[PDB]
Amino acid sequence: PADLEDNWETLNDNLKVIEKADNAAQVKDALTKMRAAALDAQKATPPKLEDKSPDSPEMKDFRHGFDILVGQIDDALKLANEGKVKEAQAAAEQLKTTRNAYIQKYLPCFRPTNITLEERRLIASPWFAASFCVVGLASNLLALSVLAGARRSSFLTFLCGLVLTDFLGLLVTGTIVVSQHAALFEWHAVDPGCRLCRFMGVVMIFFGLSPLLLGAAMASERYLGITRPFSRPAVASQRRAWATVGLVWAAALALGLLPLLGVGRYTVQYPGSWCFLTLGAESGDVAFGLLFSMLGGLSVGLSFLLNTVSVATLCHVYHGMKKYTCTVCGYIYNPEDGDPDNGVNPGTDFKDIPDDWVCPLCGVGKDQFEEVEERDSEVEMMAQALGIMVVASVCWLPLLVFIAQTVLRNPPAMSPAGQLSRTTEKELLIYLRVATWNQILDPWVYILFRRAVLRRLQPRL
Ligand SMILES: CC(C)CCC[C@@H](C)[C@H]1CC[C@H]2[C@@H]3CC=C4C[C@@H](O)CC[C@]4(C)[C@H]3CC[C@]12C
Ligand SMILES: O=C(O)Cc1ccc(CCNS(=O)(=O)c2ccc(Cl)cc2)cc1
Ligand SMILES: [Zn+2]
Repeated sequence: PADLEDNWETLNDNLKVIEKADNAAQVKDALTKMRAAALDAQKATPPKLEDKSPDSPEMKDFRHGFDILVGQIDDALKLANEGKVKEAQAAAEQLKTTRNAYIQKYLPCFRPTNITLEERRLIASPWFAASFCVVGLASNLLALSVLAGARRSSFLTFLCGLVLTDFLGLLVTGTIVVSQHAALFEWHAVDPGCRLCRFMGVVMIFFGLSPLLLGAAMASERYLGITRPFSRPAVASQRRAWATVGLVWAAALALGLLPLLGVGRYTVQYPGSWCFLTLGAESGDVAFGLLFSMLGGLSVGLSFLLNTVSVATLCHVYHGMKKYTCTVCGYIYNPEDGDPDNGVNPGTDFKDIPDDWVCPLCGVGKDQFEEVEERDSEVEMMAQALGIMVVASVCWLPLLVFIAQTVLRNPPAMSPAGQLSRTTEKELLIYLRVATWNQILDPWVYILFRRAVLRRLQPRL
């Protein structure tokens, strides 16, 4: 037999034929192509009903729908065999409604749900979703506005990338989500099929992982720029940074593309306003769930590890005697310590060390040593990098942990039909709603964590 989705397409392809067709020959043939697909789809076992036996009332209630669809196809096929062109055109038109009730709800991306029509009505809020979305977009546009005045840094390139990623994220997902709330989570209304749902899943993983990986990219710019000599050859550094952003996006799209390649699955999630990786126990669902959570988690982890070391370096260096770093191995010459093993007792100013003194780490001369200059720009960026890091810690980590736990749950978290408890269905929505805040708060870390803001909003205290 053929996949329910393949038959679903056949039924649409032919429904579109009958619509534009002018004679009963084309109409009859398109309806003949329909009937076999409906008969084929009846032999199929939807994923939504994997745990049911064929004898099951849930299973025969499914097969009866195809009896009804075939019944209508035959009712229209009788009219096409009558030569009644306009009549057969109309009888096949009502099949659009019929296919939604008997095929569309069993399509792959549709997991089972015990959410009543009543629950959907009150949960449906397009105007609030729109409001939140607009707030998110405005914020991001505001960050880019501020960025436009400020900027050439490798840091700022990633910050721009992260603000731009957040904006498109809120705009593309927001639009889907608002439409769903406007359509009371009835997918067929917006787009019949699993295509929009699958697109939404890829978009979710893309805009999920991207702000996390770019957050980690920023933590690495700070780490290298602070630990290694503060040599900022912009244009090159900005190219290296935009290229990294592009790789970050490519890697984030490539992972969002895995459920399409059969590693994982995109299915509609409670309340029905969005799609995501399926939180199942299936080998793929586990591999993809952990891949996503491990990557986001490691991104936030690595961001913490690096940032603490960069702050540790900024605090040690931006305090005390005039430190000079080796521009070959980064060795920070601390007058405070000296090099007593090489006759430079503690308290020796760099200006007081002889030429016949070499770097105790790499061995290069005093000529290859640069003065460590205190820059408020380095402080401003370190603050924004920590701010971005804390935002991701607070918003993303709960969801990332939740995903990995759900996927690794001792008694399976998901039923064989693909159903989740309404507590886990709610937990995920709450955890996702939290993650949404990272895309709203990242532009504000840039807007607020600035030396000019500190200055203009100083006499408040
Ligand atoms: C130009 C370079 C950098 C590569 C980017 C190509 C992008 C835009 C393309 C290539 C393959 C595309 C995907 C192919 C298949 C599907 C399945 C469909 O149900 C929803 C959209 C979705 C998810 C597409 C989204 C966009 C996509 C990821
Ligand atoms: O309230 C609802 O109806 C449920 C719901 C809320 C918000 C969205 C999309 C939020 N967009 S986002 O902040 O860019 C984002 C967030 C997480 C990821 Cl993994 C990727 C992108 C979807 C569904
Ligand atoms: Zn050195």
